[PDB]
Amino acid sequence: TPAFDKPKVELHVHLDGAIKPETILYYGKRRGIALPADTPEELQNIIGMDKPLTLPDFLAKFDYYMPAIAGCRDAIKRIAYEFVEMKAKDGVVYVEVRYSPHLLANSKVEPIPWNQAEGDLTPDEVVSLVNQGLQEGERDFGVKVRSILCCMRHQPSWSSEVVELCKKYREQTVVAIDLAGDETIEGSSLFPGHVQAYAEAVKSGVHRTVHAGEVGSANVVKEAVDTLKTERLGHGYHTLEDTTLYNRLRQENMHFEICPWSSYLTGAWKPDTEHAVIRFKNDQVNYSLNTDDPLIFKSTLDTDYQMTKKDMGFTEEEFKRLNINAAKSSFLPEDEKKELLDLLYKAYR
Ligand SMILES: C[C@H](O)[C@@H](CCOc1ccc2ccccc2c1)n1cnc(C(N)=O)c1
Ligand SMILES: [Zn+2]
Repeated sequence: TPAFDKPKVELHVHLDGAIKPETILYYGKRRGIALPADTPEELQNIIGMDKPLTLPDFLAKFDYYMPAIAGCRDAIKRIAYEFVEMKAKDGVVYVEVRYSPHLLANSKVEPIPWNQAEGDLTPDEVVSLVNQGLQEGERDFGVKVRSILCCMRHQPSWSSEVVELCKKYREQTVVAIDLAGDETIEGSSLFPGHVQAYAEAVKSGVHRTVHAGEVGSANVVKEAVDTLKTERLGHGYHTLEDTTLYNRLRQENMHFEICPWSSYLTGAWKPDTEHAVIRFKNDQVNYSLNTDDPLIFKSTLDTDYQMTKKDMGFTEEEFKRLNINAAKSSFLPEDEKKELLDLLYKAYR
């Protein structure tokens, strides 16, 4: 089978989109959750998509399974730990993982998410656990792992606590900020809570990535770059609809976090169309290949790779190239990027 049986780097995957179904059951059946069903095959098949959906229809999934994990300490710990594992079975050697800690919390968080009750798990505490899990999972599985904390676009009130967590826990495991969920709310890239957050990030040396351009216009991408000063774009596919912006982003070596399979499944790409990634490759962009949410997309990294291999003509040399871009564009300190990259090169020859 495997499309590209070599070392990979991955930079765009959500923790809470990367949970074993079996451990969602464990925790609902534990805590008393109630769930679309009670067998893992079923379970995947319902939080699995295989069809674009409305945003409603898509967020309701997070509504079922998140309350099995959010608020539980052994759960936060365990999903982080199990994820590292998943990724080693993918052949990843370095991953950045992102998530929102407020969306695992059930205390000093307002509004409390997921219809949860309060409870004694705070946002800060969540990231302690997660990274505990990533670390020991690093130790045992052999993947080198960092984490990215996510502001949410509809909730600029969390954004500076997001920033501060990143500073508080930086270089183990947290290496950067993200901005996530729902691009389409008007002006949200320019919400003062987000833009003071990303400026604080610049001020404190934390790395920036932003969602922009999976579902929003090229205007949102230009917001990510010019106002929030991102160093990388999550997805970025709509930047193609504005060509000076595409021209300038290709020329400041801007990194795109591509997610092929994520984008058919979501509708972000219409499948009658040049997939963004083939153009991106034709133009020699800086990009990665990425999973986004394997639970939801019924995926693995090899899924992504199979797609671009079988239907987009890609090729092991690009595969090698793009993973080398991922390593160059990682949020590691340079002494360790270079260590990442020298591993990759050796492996690639
Ligand atoms: C960032 C977190 O790690 C988490 C957030 C889950 O809850 C949400 C909440 C609101 C949203 C509104 C629009 C789009 C996605 C949303 C995801 N998450 C997981 N995957 C995604 C995604 N694919 O967009 C976002
Ligand atoms: Zn994402």
